[PDB]
Order: sequence, then structure tokens, then C-alpha cells
Amino acid sequence: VQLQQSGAEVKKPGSSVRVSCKASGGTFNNNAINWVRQAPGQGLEWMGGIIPMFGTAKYSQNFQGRVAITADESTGTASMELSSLRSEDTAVYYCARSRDLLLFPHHALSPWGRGTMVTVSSASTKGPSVFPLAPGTAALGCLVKDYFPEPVTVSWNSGALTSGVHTFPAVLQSSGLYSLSSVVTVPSSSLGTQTYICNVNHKPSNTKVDKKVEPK
Amino acid sequence: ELTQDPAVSVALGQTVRVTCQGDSLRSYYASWYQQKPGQAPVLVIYGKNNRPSGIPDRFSGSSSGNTASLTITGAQAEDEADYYCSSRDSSGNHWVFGGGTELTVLGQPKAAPSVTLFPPSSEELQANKATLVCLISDFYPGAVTVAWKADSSPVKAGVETTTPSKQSNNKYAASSYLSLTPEQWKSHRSYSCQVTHEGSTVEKTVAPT
Repeated sequence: VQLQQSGAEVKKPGSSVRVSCKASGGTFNNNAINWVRQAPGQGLEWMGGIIPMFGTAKYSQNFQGRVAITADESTGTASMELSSLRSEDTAVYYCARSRDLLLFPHHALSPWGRGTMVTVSSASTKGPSVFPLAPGTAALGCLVKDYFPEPVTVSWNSGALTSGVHTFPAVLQSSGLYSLSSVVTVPSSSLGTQTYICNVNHKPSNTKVDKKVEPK
Repeated sequence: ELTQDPAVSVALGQTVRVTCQGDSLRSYYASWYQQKPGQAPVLVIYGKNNRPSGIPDRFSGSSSGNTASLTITGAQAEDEADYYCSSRDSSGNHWVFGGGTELTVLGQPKAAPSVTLFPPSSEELQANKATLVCLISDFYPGAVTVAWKADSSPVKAGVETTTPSKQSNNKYAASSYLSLTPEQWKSHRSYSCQVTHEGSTVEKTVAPT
């Protein structure tokens, strides 16, 4: 039983966002789906939950009036809509399963989805520029420059290459835009012969770009 | 409301205890979540000392009055994380979380930063921009500063530098970016990124040559 969540979003203050949580097995059965958020660098806060089998939901009073959770038991999908958005709603939003109350009185929240980053900002969206960082071992990388908002993801060779990869936390520039880099450490003997490609994804700008990184 | 100590330390291989307190714990059992940087929380203990599948038996829980405790024996570097307690509220309607406890596992070796400095790419120069990229990783403890030089002269303008962030191996990462015109980049003999860590300096240089 795994939970899959919709992708990162950006919304302007005053608007609304809908975030999805999908059950891998196609069904929620008996269970509740809970929504828990985490503002950057802060703790966890429960927002509400639903039992899709009956559609019954309860909400944190911190949000009552601008949160609504619904579900489609037929597609095993649950959605949380947060409206009248404010900057302080910028957070990663998780879904997490709880089991039936009376049958599992002492159980908790598990499993958790991977989280959905939602940024609430009136600043303009900006897709990144991607540049190759050309190379015992050698380091090579990709520069992901001047974008907004978070997040960006980087994979290497379409995810085939994971060992030796380090994707750094973004810098928030004084300009208000972000930049990050991803580097992989590889055997220098491989530089002539092995193709290395970074795959950069920035959902808010609908950016999906590959860059081959060659020796100069 | 649930309260926890903001932080607790433990020596490598030893036993650490994280406490949780609140009136709702009179009604329900606390549950405990482990969260590492950039990751979703993971349930480790619930109910009367129950462990979910795949959680090692080094983790255990107990409860008493309006308190609960998470105990980790034989602490490993890998146990370093934030630990949250949670429970149903006294009403039994909603969920409440404690503020989290930052667990530090001590005894980690001093480690110098690995520094990698990249010059501007051909592609970026062609687009009439120039960014030097200084990438700093695997240092401990997590305190560095970064500075730049043109030839042997300090350069403070056009610099954007992160504060250190904890890596998954409990060492730290940081980065710095220096923006130049192509003309500036071409003008000097070299540029340097200089990283200061624990009274030591790591300087890497690049040259348009």
C-alpha cells in the first residue's frame, strides 16, 4: 500500500490549490487519508482527513472555512483543496494513511506520500537556464540557473545513474531567484567513452531539459 | 498540545531518550516519526511499543501518565534526524504534533570540505554571461564561509552563497556562485573560491586559459 502525490505547484495569493493523493492498489478500503503540511524548516501540522469509503471528513480549526477534502473511491484518489491562499501557506503537503479507528485504536499515520511542494507567491514564475559543468575520479555537473519557484529535480542518465550523484540545495539569490547545481563523481577513465546527461525538471515553468556533459 | 525538548545529543553506540508530554497522552498512545532532511516522515513507534515493518528493534516506546518516550539504543550515525511525537487530541477528532526534537549523534570525525570549482561553460559564455560555481561538500562540523578572489584580490560583488545544509550522511553541503561579465572572466589570470572551515582554508582556482 503506497501513496502517490501530484506534482509541485505555484499559486498566487487569494487563489486555491488542489493536491492529489492516489492509492497504489486502486482502493482506500477502510482507511482514512490525512493531510499534513510542513512549512520550510518547520514542524508538522495536521490539516484534516477523510474516510473515502464514506466520504466523511474532519478539519483542523486553523483552516476550517478554506479547506475541503474530497475523494473518488472508484479511482482510489483523494484531493485536498486549500483556498484563499496566503504566502504563509507555502509548504510541503503530505498525505498519510490511518487505519480504521475502532478496529485499530492505537495505530498511527503510515504510510506517507513523498509530499507535494506548494508555493504561494505573487512573484513571476521563471524557468531555469541549464548549463553543463565540464569535467582517479573527476567531477562533472549541471548548473541550473535563475529560476522561480522551488523545486527543481535533477536526475542523471534518466535515473540510470545514481551512485556518486550530489544535487545541492538551491541558493536563494538577492534577486529573489534560485540556482542549484548537481554534480556526479565518476572515474576519469570513463570521460572519453561514457555519456553523462543531466535531466532537469521544473514543473511550474513546464521545463524538462536534458544536457549532455562532455569534456571540454 | 504536545511538547518535546527541541534537541538532544547522544554518543555513538549509546542510548538516547526523547520525551513527549501533553494531556492528550492520557487518552491515546503517542506515536513517533523520524524525519531526515528533504524526506517525508517515517513512522517508527506506535501504541504500546509497536514497530512497523522494517524498523529495527533499537527503537522502542513507553508511556506514563501524560508523557511518552522514544528510546533508541545503540545509536547509529544514521539515526540522526528530527523526531516528532503525535497523537489524537483529547476529543479524538483530530491529530496533534509535538514541535519535534533534533537528535544529534556525536563522535562524528572532523572532516575537511571537498571543494569543486567550475569555470563558466562555453554555452553560458556564448549567451553572454559567466557564472563560476563553487561546490562544497562532506564537511563537519557544519560551519563554513566562502569567499572569492580575482587574481589575488578579494571580490565581494556578484556573489551568492548558501548557508550550510545537512547532507544525508550527516556531513554538510554548501555552494557559492560568482557572476561576471565574459569580459571580466577573460581579463584576469585566475579566479579563486576560498572556503574557510575550522581554521583551515581550501582554495581552488580556475583560469580562462
